[PDB]
Amino acid sequence: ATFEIVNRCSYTVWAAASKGDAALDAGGRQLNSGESWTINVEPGTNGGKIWARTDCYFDDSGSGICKTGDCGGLLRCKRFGRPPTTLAEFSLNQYGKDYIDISNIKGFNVPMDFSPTTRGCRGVRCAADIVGQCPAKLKAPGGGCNDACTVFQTSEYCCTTGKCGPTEYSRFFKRLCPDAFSYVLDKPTTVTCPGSSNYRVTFCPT
Ligand code: NA
Ligand code: NA
Ligand code: NA
Ligand code: NA
Ligand code: NA
Repeated sequence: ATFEIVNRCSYTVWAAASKGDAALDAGGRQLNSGESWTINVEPGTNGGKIWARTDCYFDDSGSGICKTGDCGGLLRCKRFGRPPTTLAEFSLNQYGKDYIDISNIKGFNVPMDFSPTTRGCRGVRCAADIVGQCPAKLKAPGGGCNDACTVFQTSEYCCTTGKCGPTEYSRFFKRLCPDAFSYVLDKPTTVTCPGSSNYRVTFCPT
């Protein structure tokens, strides 16, 4: 399946793509303002994610650091990124269908739209100014708006036991972005698409 990743932000981002234990395609690449990078994701990929990283430096071997979304200091991500990270999430060819969503469970760094480029289903978007409106206690000094599990490490925010409810913090993310997951047990905003659809992830869509 193809995913076109487009940076409409005014600043450079380093895109990343991983399924947690391996890179998807090359795993990461720099996108200057306006640039597009198309990756190929194997059919059947379960639990894949795409995100933006900000304020990165990499040496000529591909090793360095980013202030949001860093994946073990690699340009070409093999693992998931360090919060805060707005997440485009997907599982492909699961009993004939694809499933997509956007999640704020690991915080928010960059606004995003995640839409199919083929027929049969709708896209989802979280493009509100979550960083600007972020509650004081969730602001990350390194940049972005952390989720409450990252900040406070409680069973209630991290849903450790699989029993948890909404919180003042989760309701902030849900108010600004109703169509994204705000906590682990949120009422799902997953979209079902035809199996083998293709997609576009756009950073700073508005
Ligand atoms: Na992101
Ligand atoms: Na969603
Ligand atoms: Na997230
Ligand atoms: Na909530
Ligand atoms: Na898009």
